[PDB]
Amino acid sequence: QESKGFDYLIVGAGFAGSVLAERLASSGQRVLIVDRRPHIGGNAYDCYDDAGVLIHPYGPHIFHTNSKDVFEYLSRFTEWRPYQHRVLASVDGQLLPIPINLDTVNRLYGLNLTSFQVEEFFASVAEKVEQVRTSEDVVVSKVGRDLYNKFFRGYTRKQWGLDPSELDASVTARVPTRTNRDNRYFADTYQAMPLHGYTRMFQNMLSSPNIKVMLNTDYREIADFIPFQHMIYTGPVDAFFDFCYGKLPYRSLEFRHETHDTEQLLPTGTVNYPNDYAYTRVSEFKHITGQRHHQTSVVYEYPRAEGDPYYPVPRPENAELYKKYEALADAAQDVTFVGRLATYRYYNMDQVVAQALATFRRLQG
Amino acid sequence: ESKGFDYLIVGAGFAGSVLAERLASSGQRVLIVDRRPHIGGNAYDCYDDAGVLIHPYGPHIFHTNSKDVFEYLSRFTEWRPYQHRVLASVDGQLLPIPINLDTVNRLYGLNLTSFQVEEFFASVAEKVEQVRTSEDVVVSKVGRDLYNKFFRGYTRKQWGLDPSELDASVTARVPTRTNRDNRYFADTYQAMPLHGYTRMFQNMLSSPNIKVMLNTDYREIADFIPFQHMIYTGPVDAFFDFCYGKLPYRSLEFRHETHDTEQLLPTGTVNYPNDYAYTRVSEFKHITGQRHHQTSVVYEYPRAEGDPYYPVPRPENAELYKKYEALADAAQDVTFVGRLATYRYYNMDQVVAQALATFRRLQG
Ligand SMILES: Cc1cc2nc3c(=O)[nH]c(=O)nc-3n(C[C@H](O)[C@H](O)[C@H](O)COP(=O)(O)OP(=O)(O)OC[C@H]3O[C@@H](n4cnc5c(N)ncnc54)[C@H](O)[C@@H]3O)c2cc1C
Ligand SMILES: Cc1cc2nc3c(=O)[nH]c(=O)nc-3n(C[C@H](O)[C@H](O)[C@H](O)COP(=O)(O)OP(=O)(O)OC[C@H]3O[C@@H](n4cnc5c(N)ncnc54)[C@H](O)[C@@H]3O)c2cc1C
Ligand SMILES: O=c1ccn([C@@H]2O[C@H](COP(=O)(O)OP(=O)(O)O)[C@@H](O)[C@H]2O)c(=O)[nH]1
Ligand SMILES: OC[C@@H](O)[C@H](O)[C@@H](O)CO
Repeated sequence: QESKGFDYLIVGAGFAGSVLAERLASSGQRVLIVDRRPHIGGNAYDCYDDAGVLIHPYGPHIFHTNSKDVFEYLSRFTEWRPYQHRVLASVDGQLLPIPINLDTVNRLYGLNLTSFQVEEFFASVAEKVEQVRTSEDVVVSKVGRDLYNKFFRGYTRKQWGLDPSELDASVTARVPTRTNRDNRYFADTYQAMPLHGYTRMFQNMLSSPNIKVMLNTDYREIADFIPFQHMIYTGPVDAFFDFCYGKLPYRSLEFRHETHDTEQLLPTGTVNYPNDYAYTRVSEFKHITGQRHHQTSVVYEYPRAEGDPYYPVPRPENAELYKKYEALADAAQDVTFVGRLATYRYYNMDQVVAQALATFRRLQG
Repeated sequence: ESKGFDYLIVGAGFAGSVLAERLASSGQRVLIVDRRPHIGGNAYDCYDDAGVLIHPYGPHIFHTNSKDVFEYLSRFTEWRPYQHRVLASVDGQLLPIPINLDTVNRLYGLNLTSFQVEEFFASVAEKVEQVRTSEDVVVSKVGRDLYNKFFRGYTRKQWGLDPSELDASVTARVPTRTNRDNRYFADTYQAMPLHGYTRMFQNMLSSPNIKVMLNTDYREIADFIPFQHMIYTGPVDAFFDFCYGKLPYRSLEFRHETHDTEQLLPTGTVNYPNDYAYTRVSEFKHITGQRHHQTSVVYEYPRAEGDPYYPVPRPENAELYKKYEALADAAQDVTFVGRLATYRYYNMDQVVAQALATFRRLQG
């Protein structure tokens, strides 16, 4: 009776949205992809700054996956610059590797333990657990309270506004503790940055004539009058349902960007600050991108309880609230929910990509 | 909450973007649309594979004599002062163009003063009764030899027509000088948007009343997007499905290159009237002021096929355009604005003025 219009209206041009727009469009669907922001990319958006330095406006995005499927998929849209991110935490005035490893321990205390001895060292400080439900429990019961306190407690209190004990184990479990001497932030098979940035990658992803891209646009601003047959939604679950069950908490961030007139400011990709400063970490994009430049650009991150949602807050009382919403989302007939914000999952880029690719299969089936 | 738009603007170049900003500031609801995946239309600039700030559709040098236009654009961008300089490759030399005192002195091995090069120009000019073509314009000012060395081959190369087959308004665009002024433009306001056109454009479209749709031909969505008025900045002939035949526009192919050196050319653009397939090379860093270890240049090759860039001004074409101009003047809720829409050889600043004036009309 009324126009059929687009087969899909996708809300959010992040990895979640863009992947599905590419997949759907290649199968011949007509797609409108909208984002409240004036650009594509979601968080992973990158751009050149006032000084001509390629940066990440929303904090550093380092690509990493163990999934051949995901890596070969994204390779359809970008070439790679091999890169393995390394993070140093500022503790006791030293820059020490994080995740904690054999060197972290020897350097901090002045030991000369072997990998074999550090296993035993942990075993002798480890608290015994027992439950193993919280973020405190994962660390403490592997490396004991002193290391927990110097590396995790403060940082976590600062990033989440919550003590490690008030967070699900899944949070701090994301950072392993090692007895070897690996100083890499990630141990995944494929670690590489999109050669020319993420944005270039998104552009190729969204290039299909079957995809129309609409920026500076809340879907609600067009959904009353633009015809569409199905919606893939990728923003926060709560807002889509009017906060009917109340605000699902999402941690946010302020970013302070700065340019310095020197080639290198930091000894590595990111320096973390668990025990000092308003900020949690500083990053220097050139280590990440490989860009040569007479100057250098860095971003300082400030955890904010308010503002654009960036992280779900995994804990039992948020997981309970999310179920209220998951139930509504599932029941919603012509709407598919996918991505970090829309499914309330602490997902990495590769993971969202894999989730979106799984969804596309579901839709096709 | 909203139920549609007041304006559907086809084209996110200067023409449409200016109108979008003015309309929206006056509280109108605006959906701007481009076939391309990016705004800025023709002036769109971006960073290449090497991190050099370039112009994918040919160097765009901003210059205006209009205090009004310049102050308008100033709300959206800061400026890097820059007065573009072109050098023409003639007889194995790099000579200033516009032809000036120094072009003439260095070419012929002369030592004329400014007062003398006027008599020299008068002494070789060919008097034409009435000045009709691009040949007449050049020849009645500097003579048949300079015309040949600097205009004929270049023109034949650029347009695929002799300057004799082109309206006078084409070569008249390039002043002939008795002074030693070596700028391509003598305009009052000469500067580039500090951080590039695209960043300027982004500000321009930033209002909440502006919805931006890319990768989209208007025809794909006009049947189901509610809008009052349409502003169209595409090609006129195409809008009327080519009913009277193709309106001829001239096109361009761009070959971009990056070199491992800080500077490849002695100025921003070198023109080749008499040599090579390309009409010109430009070095972007000259224009943007960017600092960089390497450098990116672009060679422009004239093409008869491709995206429309130039209208071909001449009697048979102005006549074909009147036919289309008629249909557009009839078009009820369509305003035609822009270099393509109105088939005019307009500069960036000139299109900005066209748009501001259209906004004033559209408002009273
Ligand atoms: C600071 C930071 C650093 C990170 N670093 C890494 C890293 O190093 N490695 C890694 O793998 N992952 C990293 N991530 C996570 C990564 O960004 C996510 O996995 C990714 O964002 C998932 O993409 P998405 O599509 O699910 O969500 P998003 O990128 O958040 O996209 C959702 C989009 O939908 C839009 N939207 C929401 N509501 C509406 C609506 N009302 N109307 C229109 N548009 C709407 C939003 O503007 C947003 O752009 C990082 C995240 C942050 C915040
Ligand atoms: C190579 C070159 C160099 C130039 N150098 C200078 C210079 O140095 N100084 C100067 O002042 N001027 C210069 N100009 C002129 C300048 O580019 C134009 O004056 C200016 O772009 C006019 O803006 P516009 O909006 O009218 O046209 P455009 O910028 O061409 O915008 C038209 C847009 O509408 C879109 N469109 C058309 N049809 C449709 C449709 N069917 N559906 C959706 N979208 C559509 C097109 O994709 C295009 O992006 C140059 C032009 C060229 C080609
Ligand atoms: O130096 C650190 C880094 C990690 N974390 C904890 O580990 C969690 C996961 O951090 P990760 O870097 O894996 O996720 P990200 O914050 O980068 O998105 C953090 O939120 C912190 O609670 C920490 O305590 N100290
Ligand atoms: O005003 C003098 C110069 O022309 C400048 O524009 C500099 O080159 C800036 O980079």
